Amino acid sequence: AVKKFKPYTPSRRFMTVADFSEITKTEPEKSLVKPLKKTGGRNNQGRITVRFRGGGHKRLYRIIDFKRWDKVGIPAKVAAIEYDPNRSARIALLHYVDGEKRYIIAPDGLQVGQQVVAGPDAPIQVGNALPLRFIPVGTVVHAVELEPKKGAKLARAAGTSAQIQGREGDYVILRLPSGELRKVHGECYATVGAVGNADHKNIVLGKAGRSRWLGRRPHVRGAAMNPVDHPHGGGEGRAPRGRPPASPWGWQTKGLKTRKRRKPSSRFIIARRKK
Amino acid sequence: MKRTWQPNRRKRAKTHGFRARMRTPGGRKVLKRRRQKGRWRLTPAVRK
RNA sequence: GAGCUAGCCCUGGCCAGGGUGAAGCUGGGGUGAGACCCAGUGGAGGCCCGAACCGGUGGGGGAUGCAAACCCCUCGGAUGA
RNA sequence: GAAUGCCGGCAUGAGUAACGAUAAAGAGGGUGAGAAUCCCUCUCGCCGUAAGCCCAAGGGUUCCUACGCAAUGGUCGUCAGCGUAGGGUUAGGCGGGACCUAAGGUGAAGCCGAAAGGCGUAGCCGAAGGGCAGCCGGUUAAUAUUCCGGCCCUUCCCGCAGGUGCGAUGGGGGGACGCUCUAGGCUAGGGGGACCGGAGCCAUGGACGAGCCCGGCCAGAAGCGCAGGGUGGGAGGUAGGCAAAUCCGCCUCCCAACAAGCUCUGCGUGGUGGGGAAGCCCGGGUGACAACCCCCCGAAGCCAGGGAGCCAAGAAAAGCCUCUAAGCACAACCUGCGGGAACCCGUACCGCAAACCGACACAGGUGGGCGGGUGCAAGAGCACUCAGGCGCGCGGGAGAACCCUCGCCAAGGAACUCUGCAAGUUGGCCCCGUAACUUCGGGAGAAGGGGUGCUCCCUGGGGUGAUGAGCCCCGGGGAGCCGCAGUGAACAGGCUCUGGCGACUGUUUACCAAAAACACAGCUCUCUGCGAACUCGUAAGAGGAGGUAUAGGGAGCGACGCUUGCCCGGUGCCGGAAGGUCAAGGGGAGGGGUGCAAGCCCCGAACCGAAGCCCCGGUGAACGGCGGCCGUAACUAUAACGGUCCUAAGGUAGCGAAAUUCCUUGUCGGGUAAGUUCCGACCUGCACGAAAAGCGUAACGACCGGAGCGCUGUCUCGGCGAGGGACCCGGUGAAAUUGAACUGGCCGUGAAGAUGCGGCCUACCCGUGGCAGGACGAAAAGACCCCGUGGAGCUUUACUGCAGCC
RNA sequence: CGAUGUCGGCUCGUCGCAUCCUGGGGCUGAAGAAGGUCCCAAGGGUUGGGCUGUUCGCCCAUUAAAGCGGCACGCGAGCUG
RNA sequence: UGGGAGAGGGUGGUGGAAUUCCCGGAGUAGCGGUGAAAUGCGCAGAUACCGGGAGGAACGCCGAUGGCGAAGGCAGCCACCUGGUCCACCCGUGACGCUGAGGCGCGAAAGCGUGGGGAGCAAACCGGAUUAGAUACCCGGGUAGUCCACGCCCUAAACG
RNA sequence: CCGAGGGUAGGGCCCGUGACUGGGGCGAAGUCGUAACAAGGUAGCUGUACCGGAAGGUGCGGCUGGAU
Ligand SMILES: O=C(N[C@H](CO)[C@H](O)c1ccc([N+](=O)[O-])cc1)C(Cl)Cl
Ligand SMILES: [Mg+2]
Ligand SMILES: [Mg+2]
Ligand SMILES: [Mg+2]
Ligand SMILES: [Mg+2]
Ligand SMILES: [Mg+2]
Ligand SMILES: [Mg+2]
Ligand SMILES: [Mg+2]
Ligand SMILES: [Mg+2]
Ligand SMILES: [Mg+2]
Ligand SMILES: [Mg+2]
Ligand SMILES: [Mg+2]
Ligand SMILES: [Mg+2]
Ligand SMILES: [Mg+2]
Ligand SMILES: [Mg+2]
Ligand SMILES: [Mg+2]
Ligand SMILES: [Mg+2]
Ligand SMILES: [Mg+2]
Ligand SMILES: [Mg+2]
Ligand SMILES: [Mg+2]
Ligand SMILES: [Mg+2]
Ligand SMILES: [Mg+2]
Ligand SMILES: [Mg+2]
Ligand SMILES: [Mg+2]
Ligand SMILES: [Mg+2]
Ligand SMILES: [Mg+2]
Ligand SMILES: [Mg+2]
Ligand SMILES: [Mg+2]
Ligand SMILES: [Mg+2]
Ligand SMILES: [Mg+2]
Ligand SMILES: [Mg+2]
Ligand SMILES: [Mg+2]
Ligand SMILES: [Mg+2]
Ligand SMILES: [Mg+2]
Ligand SMILES: [Mg+2]
Ligand SMILES: [Mg+2]
Ligand SMILES: [Mg+2]
Ligand SMILES: [Mg+2]
Ligand SMILES: [Mg+2]
Ligand SMILES: [Mg+2]
Ligand SMILES: [Mg+2]
Ligand SMILES: [Mg+2]
Ligand SMILES: [Mg+2]
Ligand SMILES: [Mg+2]
Ligand SMILES: [Mg+2]
Ligand SMILES: [Mg+2]
Ligand SMILES: [Mg+2]
Ligand SMILES: [Mg+2]
Ligand SMILES: [Mg+2]
Ligand SMILES: [Mg+2]
Ligand SMILES: [Mg+2]
Ligand SMILES: [Mg+2]
Ligand SMILES: [Mg+2]
Ligand SMILES: [Mg+2]
Ligand SMILES: [Mg+2]
Ligand SMILES: [Mg+2]
Ligand SMILES: [Mg+2]
Ligand SMILES: [Mg+2]
Ligand SMILES: [Mg+2]
Ligand SMILES: [Mg+2]
Ligand SMILES: [Mg+2]
Ligand SMILES: [Mg+2]
Ligand SMILES: [Mg+2]
Ligand SMILES: [Mg+2]
Ligand SMILES: [Mg+2]
Ligand SMILES: [Mg+2]
Ligand SMILES: [Mg+2]
Ligand SMILES: [Mg+2]
Ligand SMILES: [Mg+2]
Ligand SMILES: [Mg+2]
Ligand SMILES: [Mg+2]
Ligand SMILES: [Mg+2]
Ligand SMILES: [Mg+2]
Ligand SMILES: [Mg+2]
Ligand SMILES: [Mg+2]
Ligand SMILES: [Mg+2]
Ligand SMILES: [Mg+2]
Ligand SMILES: [Mg+2]
Ligand SMILES: [Mg+2]
Ligand SMILES: [Mg+2]
Ligand SMILES: [Mg+2]
Ligand SMILES: [Mg+2]
Ligand SMILES: [Mg+2]
Ligand SMILES: [Mg+2]
Ligand SMILES: [Mg+2]
Ligand SMILES: [Mg+2]
Ligand SMILES: [Mg+2]
Ligand SMILES: [Mg+2]
Ligand SMILES: [Mg+2]
Ligand SMILES: [Mg+2]
Ligand SMILES: [Mg+2]
Ligand SMILES: [Mg+2]
Ligand SMILES: [Mg+2]
Ligand SMILES: [Mg+2]
Ligand SMILES: [Mg+2]
Ligand SMILES: [Mg+2]
Ligand SMILES: [Mg+2]
Ligand SMILES: [Mg+2]
Ligand SMILES: [Mg+2]
Ligand SMILES: [Mg+2]
Ligand SMILES: [Mg+2]
Ligand SMILES: [Mg+2]
Ligand SMILES: [Mg+2]
Ligand SMILES: [Mg+2]
Ligand SMILES: [Mg+2]
Ligand SMILES: [Mg+2]
Ligand SMILES: [Mg+2]
Ligand SMILES: [Mg+2]
Ligand SMILES: [Mg+2]
Ligand SMILES: [Mg+2]
Ligand SMILES: [Mg+2]
Ligand SMILES: [Mg+2]
Ligand SMILES: [Mg+2]
Ligand SMILES: [Mg+2]
Ligand SMILES: [Mg+2]
Ligand SMILES: [Mg+2]
Ligand SMILES: [Mg+2]
Ligand SMILES: [Mg+2]
Ligand SMILES: [Mg+2]
Ligand SMILES: [Mg+2]
Ligand SMILES: [Mg+2]
Ligand SMILES: [Mg+2]
Ligand SMILES: [Mg+2]
Ligand SMILES: [Mg+2]
Ligand SMILES: [Mg+2]
Ligand SMILES: [Mg+2]
Ligand SMILES: [Mg+2]
Ligand SMILES: [Mg+2]
Ligand SMILES: [Mg+2]
Ligand SMILES: [Mg+2]
Ligand SMILES: [Mg+2]
Ligand SMILES: [Mg+2]
Ligand SMILES: [Mg+2]
Ligand SMILES: [Mg+2]
Ligand SMILES: [Mg+2]
Ligand SMILES: [Mg+2]
Ligand SMILES: [Mg+2]
Ligand SMILES: [Mg+2]
Ligand SMILES: [Mg+2]
Ligand SMILES: [Mg+2]
Ligand SMILES: [Mg+2]
Ligand SMILES: [Mg+2]
Ligand SMILES: [Mg+2]
Ligand SMILES: [Mg+2]
Ligand SMILES: [Mg+2]
Ligand SMILES: [Mg+2]
Ligand SMILES: [Mg+2]
Ligand SMILES: [Mg+2]
Ligand SMILES: [Mg+2]
Ligand SMILES: [Mg+2]
Ligand SMILES: [Mg+2]
Ligand SMILES: [Mg+2]
Ligand SMILES: [Mg+2]
Ligand SMILES: [Mg+2]
Ligand SMILES: [Mg+2]
Ligand SMILES: [Mg+2]
Ligand SMILES: [Mg+2]
Ligand SMILES: [Mg+2]
Ligand SMILES: [Mg+2]
Ligand SMILES: [Mg+2]
Ligand SMILES: [Mg+2]
Ligand SMILES: [Mg+2]
Ligand SMILES: [Mg+2]
Ligand SMILES: [Mg+2]
Ligand SMILES: [Mg+2]
Ligand SMILES: [Mg+2]
Ligand SMILES: [Mg+2]
Ligand SMILES: [Mg+2]
Ligand SMILES: [Mg+2]
Ligand SMILES: [Mg+2]
Ligand SMILES: [Mg+2]
Ligand SMILES: [Mg+2]
Ligand SMILES: [Mg+2]
Ligand SMILES: [Mg+2]
Ligand SMILES: [Mg+2]
Ligand SMILES: [Mg+2]
Ligand SMILES: [Mg+2]
Ligand SMILES: [Mg+2]
Ligand SMILES: [Mg+2]
Ligand SMILES: [Mg+2]
Ligand SMILES: [Mg+2]
Ligand SMILES: [Mg+2]
Ligand SMILES: [Mg+2]
Ligand SMILES: [Mg+2]
Ligand SMILES: [Mg+2]
Ligand SMILES: [Mg+2]
Ligand SMILES: [Mg+2]
Ligand SMILES: [Mg+2]
Ligand SMILES: [Mg+2]
Ligand SMILES: [Mg+2]
Ligand SMILES: [Mg+2]
Ligand SMILES: [Mg+2]
Ligand SMILES: [Mg+2]
Ligand SMILES: [Mg+2]
Ligand SMILES: [Mg+2]
Ligand SMILES: [Mg+2]
Ligand SMILES: [Mg+2]
Ligand SMILES: [Mg+2]
Ligand SMILES: [Mg+2]
Ligand SMILES: [Mg+2]
Ligand SMILES: [Mg+2]
Ligand SMILES: [Mg+2]
Ligand SMILES: [Mg+2]
Ligand SMILES: [Mg+2]
Ligand SMILES: [Mg+2]
Ligand SMILES: [Mg+2]
Ligand SMILES: [Mg+2]
Ligand SMILES: [Mg+2]
Ligand SMILES: [Mg+2]
Ligand SMILES: [Mg+2]
Ligand SMILES: [Mg+2]
Ligand SMILES: [Mg+2]
Ligand SMILES: [Mg+2]
Ligand SMILES: [Mg+2]
Ligand SMILES: [Mg+2]
Ligand SMILES: [Mg+2]
Ligand SMILES: [Mg+2]
Ligand SMILES: [Mg+2]
Ligand SMILES: [Mg+2]
Ligand SMILES: [Mg+2]
Ligand SMILES: [Mg+2]
Ligand SMILES: [Mg+2]
Ligand SMILES: [Mg+2]
Ligand SMILES: [Mg+2]
Ligand SMILES: [Mg+2]
Ligand SMILES: [Mg+2]
Ligand SMILES: [Mg+2]
Ligand SMILES: [Mg+2]
Ligand SMILES: [Mg+2]
Ligand SMILES: [Mg+2]
Ligand SMILES: [Mg+2]
Ligand SMILES: [Mg+2]
Ligand SMILES: [Mg+2]
Ligand SMILES: [Mg+2]
Ligand SMILES: [Mg+2]
Ligand SMILES: [Mg+2]
Ligand SMILES: [Mg+2]
Ligand SMILES: [Mg+2]
Ligand SMILES: [Mg+2]
Ligand SMILES: [Mg+2]
Ligand SMILES: [Mg+2]
Ligand SMILES: [Mg+2]
Ligand SMILES: [Mg+2]
Ligand SMILES: [Mg+2]
Ligand SMILES: [Mg+2]
Ligand SMILES: [Mg+2]
Ligand SMILES: [Mg+2]
Ligand SMILES: [Mg+2]
Ligand SMILES: [Mg+2]
Ligand SMILES: [Mg+2]
Ligand SMILES: [Mg+2]
Ligand SMILES: [Mg+2]
Ligand SMILES: [Mg+2]
Ligand SMILES: [Mg+2]
Ligand SMILES: [Mg+2]
Ligand SMILES: [Mg+2]
Ligand SMILES: [Mg+2]
Ligand SMILES: [Mg+2]
Ligand SMILES: [Mg+2]
Ligand SMILES: [Mg+2]
């Protein structure tokens, strides 16, 4: 339920913030945080390898449980739902009857005080994690492992989900958030429900300063540079591309496919994304 | 205005100092050359 | 060679005083319930005025300089990219 | 003898410019060979959110004392940050180390690379972050939280006593955190006192006074008081915290809960130890048995890890507490007390500057803390002043031009000029009042006006205290007084109308451009299924991201509003298991060299045989492109209409002499006395046009146009005045430049612009202050321009390679 | 080309005369007044604004008149830009 | 009080028929389309046929000259929430009524905003044909939209 | 003190006029097509939307004021 502001500054006119309604605990679990080491986009050489990064708010990393087959059969109580700055989804704090505590990605509809569980015979209920083979066809899932025991990889951002389309041998057929149809092995775990905070995409940043808070530094158009810098650099006055639109490194950037041709996972993709 | 020399003893010792030179193929050739030339100081002096 | 300068990372520090008065909240009115309106409270903001601080708009001076970029008057920002 | 040659020496310019902030000097007395310049005293001026004081860096003896003045000091010098010599820096508690971790660095394991080397978990290193025990005064020429004095404290070792399952690098807790706003109680600091202590003072008309003037504290262990922080207790279950665990986590039960108890800080008090002024007298003495009290103001500091709200969601590790493990329970740990033990390095001095960075004793630059009083609404603003610190290391005269900085100006008032450039005007606070338009916030300090001092009287509410007094804070009404003038000095918007561009706050060519450029939220296309794409790297390995399509990369466009048309023939990209071409390789018809032969050796057709290209499609917010001629209406004109040629398709809406219009000052209208600019129109748009976006748009702008009001030395048109220079005298004393010079005008001549040649003319010798016409004056081996089979950056369907990709 | 700064303006002049005005003339299709045209004459004089960077030009209000040229399109070691 | 009929409204489920696209099989020279054609599609294997799958939208027969609502309007089936309405009985209140300027709410389609969705259809647009032309009628393509949610718009031959 | 009015500044209503521009009315015999009236030769009309020299065309829903 995105929140608006009155136009009492030029930037507040368009700014929108999340409503934070589902959040019930506004300080993180101390035993689950780690320092999240900012890179500035620099690699172990000191070199910028992702441009225009740096300068965002400090964050602590909240450890998330992307396995959940760790505690088959052990139910847990949803203790709280919290803000996580490392991701668009909210995170749910789980109190296992074990006494163990863990974070998961908070699906949509998950309520504080309800119980979730993981395993081959967990109920088909929002927040539960089962091998994909034991989830009925048609079910909406998130936090989908891509290969057994390797960790949840697919449908993790706010609002996203995958749907189970059908079965074929040891594999199930998912329609991923991008609309691609793909075979994922049946022993891969997944979590009933869609990721929460679907309003996330409607947030209007509002001002340049907001991008700066997020660690996003200003992006410079190639057309704004000189030929030492960019295919689009130079020209007297403004200038159209004057060549096929290109990246700073010269490769074409309107249409040119880039997935590796002979990639082994091609056997497991039924339909490439559309639209 | 702010000029280019802004002394800093730790900076001086960590950058041009004896142990910095010995740590590196080029830095050792620096020490080797300044010895062959007979330099009285092989390395910038700094109070530490 | 990044003790100048450019970006980033870590850890600290700094921003006189005044102004405007968002949301919310409380109460009143309103209605079938409402939206909503009014008053008080409240204290938001790449908000306003202005020092420190960061700048360098216009003019004058300087031009074997006080100075290999300075001086005077004036001017921009000053809770934030 | 020349190379703008090289090295050195010495000239010229010249007794010339200058002597480094216009905060400022005068005199007396010392000293000395010598004194504007050193010392002392009195007077004067300057800083005082500093130009004062304390830290940090950096510097490295510059510190203190004696002797000294060749050089250094922009003059002088008896002086000095200078020469010589002697002295001077004292810590268990301050800072760093024998503690902790941050980025990063390094790196047993391990990974990679021709070599050199590159990575890399743990671990180690790494601080201005965490942690940790000292406050006040006195003393030296010079050190002091260091020596001394008083009162406190820490750790280690050993012993005594008491208590306990003791025990760790392992588990757990805690350490431990943002931004804005903020409560209560205090402390720092400050103001006042008709109270307390004090040397003294009465002047020049008055005052012996509730007069003047000075001072009225600081540190303190236990205990106590006030104000705060931190924290539930018990029991049972237990499968999680990579062994164990009574700890922690989870479930349950009882009890406690805005408390209380326990615990820990801050402040107050507190045995006690210190300090203690003006003035007077030679740093000292005295004052002095100094007094040391009350009221008010009051932090941004303290209690603190306090409270609230908010989104961008805010280090680690050790110390410390708890748990248990081997072990050990004659040990060990905990508490209390006692004795002993407690190392290394820094400490001088400068520190917004003459000691640091700028070649200089350089008007520049340099991080943190304190930074008093009064008045001005507030404040770190402004004026003056305290403490403290200075008068800026050449002076003395003179009172020209001219320059700089400054003040004033009759009448006019932008007539100045590219331009109101510059300078006026306006200027704080309180009150009244305030337009188009608008995205409803705004535009707005719109505009425009009124008030502003002092005196007496009446009165409202708040803080402290007690409910009162006193002090303090915000006012209200009535009557008066003075001046030209009451934000009386200083600090402090000129306003409006209307266009272009860019939505906006921001960013930029350090040092000639701050903008219309860049960025920006936002829109769209496109790539990417995760060992992602992409980027850096030979690689390993990184970033992307401990992210996962509501995400990440690339590209264009650029808030928002209304929109974004037609062309896929060429280029690009996407799709197309056919067909064409197609390299190595396969295949081996059929030839050849050689040998007596077996053979050995070579060439070799069809045919099979990828990507790429050809070919068939698609695709515009991909690269891009969006016609010509001729005719036609019952006045003329112009063509809704028609004909024809070409195209891949012939520019739609909107806009248009435009930041685009050549002809051009187009034409008409507006404004003006007059308008190549401006504004509104028209449309034959040389050469607008729809995300290199089209047309608009409230708000915003040190952007760029046009106009008006206000006001002015911009101007008609100049005058006067001030100070710093210029000028003269004493001191010190440069520079570029320079073939040599005994260096005039005209008209001619000359390589075509002559002091130097010819003819004439003019002219006694040498300076000083001034002006700039000439010496084709100086400076810089012209940047323009060309030339060189000179160089470099950049581009591409130039050539040829290489990475990378297929 | 081992540098002769280049438009316009401002300031400061000075010269030529093919004379804009003022003075002296002849001819006139010169009644007068006022013109036309030519000759002599360089002593002095030759305005203030609007537009534009402009020179120039047009325009406004005047004037006896609102002259044309040279001086490195005079003059940047004189200024502006 | 006891009953009744009904596509009245809202929410959520879910059922088959058809179209399209995709995959597999089988099969060959055309299919489509018209007044006739052409564009288009098809030997790169279409049409026609069988099996599987995906997705959206509309609910055949019943069905009516029917029913319901104040109107706009409402049609598979199921559950739940909910309105209006009629009949019986003659039990209760005791004129508590009618209409209604303003106000408030509802209001087909198309359209607008923000998300989603997209099978069929189809403004715009392209192509084929017709014609003197043909910015049409007919044919082949085809984007908004048509569908869902929330918020706007408030019109009509909103007519009996 | 109040006060006719005068002055400064800013608003509100109305009238007149304006380069150019919008459509409207009218006008004996202009140019283009033929949308409507018959099934008007595509039934008409309709609200809305988009497009086109022009009437108009087309989409969506609605009306009969439609024919056979
Ligand atoms: O180059 C200059 N001028 C040269 C003298 O060497 C010459 O006088 C010149 C001036 C102007 C010019 N022009 O306008 O074309 C040409 C040459 C000066 Cl700008 Cl330094
Ligand atoms: Mg908003
Ligand atoms: Mg609003
Ligand atoms: Mg939430
Ligand atoms: Mg931790
Ligand atoms: Mg990382
Ligand atoms: Mg590294
Ligand atoms: Mg490295
Ligand atoms: Mg990048
Ligand atoms: Mg970066
Ligand atoms: Mg979150
Ligand atoms: Mg993310
Ligand atoms: Mg799989
Ligand atoms: Mg978004
Ligand atoms: Mg962030
Ligand atoms: Mg972005
Ligand atoms: Mg950009
Ligand atoms: Mg560019
Ligand atoms: Mg550029
Ligand atoms: Mg480069
Ligand atoms: Mg290149
Ligand atoms: Mg390039
Ligand atoms: Mg280009
Ligand atoms: Mg360019
Ligand atoms: Mg161009
Ligand atoms: Mg450019
Ligand atoms: Mg081009
Ligand atoms: Mg390209
Ligand atoms: Mg690539
Ligand atoms: Mg895909
Ligand atoms: Mg600098
Ligand atoms: Mg150092
Ligand atoms: Mg250092
Ligand atoms: Mg350093
Ligand atoms: Mg290094
Ligand atoms: Mg070193
Ligand atoms: Mg080596
Ligand atoms: Mg070696
Ligand atoms: Mg040496
Ligand atoms: Mg030696
Ligand atoms: Mg060395
Ligand atoms: Mg640096
Ligand atoms: Mg530095
Ligand atoms: Mg500030
Ligand atoms: Mg403030
Ligand atoms: Mg105010
Ligand atoms: Mg208020
Ligand atoms: Mg509140
Ligand atoms: Mg601000
Ligand atoms: Mg203000
Ligand atoms: Mg600066
Ligand atoms: Mg300046
Ligand atoms: Mg100025
Ligand atoms: Mg200079
Ligand atoms: Mg200055
Ligand atoms: Mg100033
Ligand atoms: Mg300001
Ligand atoms: Mg401020
Ligand atoms: Mg010779
Ligand atoms: Mg020589
Ligand atoms: Mg030479
Ligand atoms: Mg030489
Ligand atoms: Mg010599
Ligand atoms: Mg020499
Ligand atoms: Mg010499
Ligand atoms: Mg001489
Ligand atoms: Mg001279
Ligand atoms: Mg000089
Ligand atoms: Mg000098
Ligand atoms: Mg000064
Ligand atoms: Mg001065
Ligand atoms: Mg005197
Ligand atoms: Mg002297
Ligand atoms: Mg002397
Ligand atoms: Mg004197
Ligand atoms: Mg003295
Ligand atoms: Mg002061
Ligand atoms: Mg030094
Ligand atoms: Mg001397
Ligand atoms: Mg001397
Ligand atoms: Mg001597
Ligand atoms: Mg000297
Ligand atoms: Mg000097
Ligand atoms: Mg002496
Ligand atoms: Mg000393
Ligand atoms: Mg001690
Ligand atoms: Mg030791
Ligand atoms: Mg360590
Ligand atoms: Mg090894
Ligand atoms: Mg090595
Ligand atoms: Mg280190
Ligand atoms: Mg360490
Ligand atoms: Mg430390
Ligand atoms: Mg310490
Ligand atoms: Mg102490
Ligand atoms: Mg001391
Ligand atoms: Mg914590
Ligand atoms: Mg934490
Ligand atoms: Mg910290
Ligand atoms: Mg914040
Ligand atoms: Mg308080
Ligand atoms: Mg105290
Ligand atoms: Mg005070
Ligand atoms: Mg005390
Ligand atoms: Mg247990
Ligand atoms: Mg005594
Ligand atoms: Mg502070
Ligand atoms: Mg604190
Ligand atoms: Mg760590
Ligand atoms: Mg024993
Ligand atoms: Mg114990
Ligand atoms: Mg030791
Ligand atoms: Mg010391
Ligand atoms: Mg000091
Ligand atoms: Mg300073
Ligand atoms: Mg300082
Ligand atoms: Mg000094
Ligand atoms: Mg020095
Ligand atoms: Mg230097
Ligand atoms: Mg000096
Ligand atoms: Mg200095
Ligand atoms: Mg004081
Ligand atoms: Mg004030
Ligand atoms: Mg002085
Ligand atoms: Mg000074
Ligand atoms: Mg004189
Ligand atoms: Mg004055
Ligand atoms: Mg006067
Ligand atoms: Mg005057
Ligand atoms: Mg005027
Ligand atoms: Mg006037
Ligand atoms: Mg003017
Ligand atoms: Mg003038
Ligand atoms: Mg200008
Ligand atoms: Mg102007
Ligand atoms: Mg003024
Ligand atoms: Mg003022
Ligand atoms: Mg107005
Ligand atoms: Mg208004
Ligand atoms: Mg206006
Ligand atoms: Mg406007
Ligand atoms: Mg408004
Ligand atoms: Mg005003
Ligand atoms: Mg008054
Ligand atoms: Mg007075
Ligand atoms: Mg102001
Ligand atoms: Mg801007
Ligand atoms: Mg800009
Ligand atoms: Mg714009
Ligand atoms: Mg805009
Ligand atoms: Mg923008
Ligand atoms: Mg700002
Ligand atoms: Mg530059
Ligand atoms: Mg610059
Ligand atoms: Mg430069
Ligand atoms: Mg400048
Ligand atoms: Mg510029
Ligand atoms: Mg600017
Ligand atoms: Mg830029
Ligand atoms: Mg912008
Ligand atoms: Mg946009
Ligand atoms: Mg998008
Ligand atoms: Mg590579
Ligand atoms: Mg990572
Ligand atoms: Mg993205
Ligand atoms: Mg991106
Ligand atoms: Mg931009
Ligand atoms: Mg609008
Ligand atoms: Mg094309
Ligand atoms: Mg094509
Ligand atoms: Mg193409
Ligand atoms: Mg091929
Ligand atoms: Mg082209
Ligand atoms: Mg083309
Ligand atoms: Mg006719
Ligand atoms: Mg259009
Ligand atoms: Mg035009
Ligand atoms: Mg235009
Ligand atoms: Mg332009
Ligand atoms: Mg043009
Ligand atoms: Mg033109
Ligand atoms: Mg022109
Ligand atoms: Mg004209
Ligand atoms: Mg006119
Ligand atoms: Mg025309
Ligand atoms: Mg373009
Ligand atoms: Mg525009
Ligand atoms: Mg605008
Ligand atoms: Mg605007
Ligand atoms: Mg601006
Ligand atoms: Mg600006
Ligand atoms: Mg003007
Ligand atoms: Mg004016
Ligand atoms: Mg003047
Ligand atoms: Mg004077
Ligand atoms: Mg004399
Ligand atoms: Mg002398
Ligand atoms: Mg001397
Ligand atoms: Mg000679
Ligand atoms: Mg001679
Ligand atoms: Mg001579
Ligand atoms: Mg002569
Ligand atoms: Mg000649
Ligand atoms: Mg001559
Ligand atoms: Mg001569
Ligand atoms: Mg001779
Ligand atoms: Mg001769
Ligand atoms: Mg001669
Ligand atoms: Mg001669
Ligand atoms: Mg003569
Ligand atoms: Mg002289
Ligand atoms: Mg002279
Ligand atoms: Mg001269
Ligand atoms: Mg000159
Ligand atoms: Mg000359
Ligand atoms: Mg010459
Ligand atoms: Mg010359
Ligand atoms: Mg030069
Ligand atoms: Mg040369
Ligand atoms: Mg040359
Ligand atoms: Mg040169
Ligand atoms: Mg040439
Ligand atoms: Mg050649
Ligand atoms: Mg040649
Ligand atoms: Mg060449
Ligand atoms: Mg090259
Ligand atoms: Mg030349
Ligand atoms: Mg020369
Ligand atoms: Mg020269
Ligand atoms: Mg006459
Ligand atoms: Mg006559
Ligand atoms: Mg004659
Ligand atoms: Mg004359
Ligand atoms: Mg002119
Ligand atoms: Mg000219
Ligand atoms: Mg002209
Ligand atoms: Mg006359
Ligand atoms: Mg002339
Ligand atoms: Mg000429
Ligand atoms: Mg010429
Ligand atoms: Mg000239
Ligand atoms: Mg000139
Ligand atoms: Mg000049
Ligand atoms: Mg000039
Ligand atoms: Mg010159
Ligand atoms: Mg000259
Ligand atoms: Mg065929
Ligand atoms: Mg075939
Ligand atoms: Mg679908
Ligand atoms: Mg009855
Ligand atoms: Mg609809
Ligand atoms: Mg066609
Ligand atoms: Mg025909
Ligand atoms: Mg469609
Ligand atoms: Mg409706
Ligand atoms: Mg009167
Ligand atoms: Mg019809
Ligand atoms: Mg008809
Ligand atoms: Mg019809
Ligand atoms: Mg049509």
